[PDB]
Amino acid sequence: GRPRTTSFAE
Amino acid sequence: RVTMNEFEYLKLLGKGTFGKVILVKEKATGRYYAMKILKKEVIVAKDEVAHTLTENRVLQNSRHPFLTALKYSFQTHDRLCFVMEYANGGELFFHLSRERVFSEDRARFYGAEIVSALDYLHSEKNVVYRDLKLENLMLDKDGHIKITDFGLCKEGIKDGATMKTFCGTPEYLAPEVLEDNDYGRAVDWWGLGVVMYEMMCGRLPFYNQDHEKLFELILMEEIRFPRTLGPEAKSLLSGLLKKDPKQRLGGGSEDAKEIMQHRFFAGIVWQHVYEKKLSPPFKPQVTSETDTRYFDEEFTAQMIERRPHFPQFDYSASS
Ligand SMILES: Clc1c[nH]c2ncnc(N3CCc4[nH]cnc4C3)c12
Ligand SMILES: [Mn+2]
Repeated sequence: GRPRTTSFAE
Repeated sequence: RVTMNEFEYLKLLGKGTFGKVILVKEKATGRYYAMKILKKEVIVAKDEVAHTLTENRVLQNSRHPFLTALKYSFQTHDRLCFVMEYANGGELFFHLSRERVFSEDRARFYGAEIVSALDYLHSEKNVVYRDLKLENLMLDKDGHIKITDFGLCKEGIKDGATMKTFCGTPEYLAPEVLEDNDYGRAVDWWGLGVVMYEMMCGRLPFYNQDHEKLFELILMEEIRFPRTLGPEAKSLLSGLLKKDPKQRLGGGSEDAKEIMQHRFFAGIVWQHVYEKKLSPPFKPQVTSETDTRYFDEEFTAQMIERRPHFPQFDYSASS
């Protein structure tokens, strides 16, 4: 029941 | 010949910073689809153009039972839109947030489908996916995997060729990416390992809320193995989450074929996986084609040069 993650690109 | 007018907009399925996805029905056919709608100006400002073109090509060029099929791509004066198969079963993230863990057999089933898709992207399409995670693994109406969200894919990666972009999702990043090394298609088997670990252990193998301390765990610590985990599952997780990609399961020239061989997958028949002949351990229990009980309430409960032309963005599938 973890928090939702966020995809990224640098 | 497709425009916003060709569809009705029914339920919001998703909305992040670049755009949104809506359950729609096509007026001429009565068929239901998911439409991802991007505002051109926001894509240009947020620097998402090259990601959007990648996603357009990857969808156009891919044909696989566990990859979201593209029906239309079309633009208006201010929007880019993809019309894709609707995955009625929602995100694996949804299911696993409510059930805590999957049985080894259930995890094995999704894992096999994921491996099948990844193997096709790598081998047939020269594509590395890079952002495998629970959030972007959906289930269709029969309960099979659909991979969505191709924007972080790398194209033109043939065999063990390498890449440099620091991209993905923090909690899933492979060590070789964090080391600022050139990295190969084996990053997708690290992702696979993290997904499979979450499925069968009910948490991430490396966890700290703060991305930076998390990265330290990824480079420094060995994974823990709950005592309920069987010896095959243990060995698979340990092989996929090897920190050196050269030592990783799937990290050699055989790529996916090495994972497919692994004893955890014994008596998975890979050709039946592809032909969709394996029995899904979970069938989404929907009333209608518009029942979105497997999607998050936050979204479904909502009521429905700066803007350049994108050359030849338009596409229509057929036979
Ligand atoms: Cl894109 C897309 C194609 N087919 C879909 N069927 C349901 N939902 C979808 N989206 C909404 C939720 C979600 N979660 C992660 N990516 C998505 C995209 C899509
Ligand atoms: Mn985070």
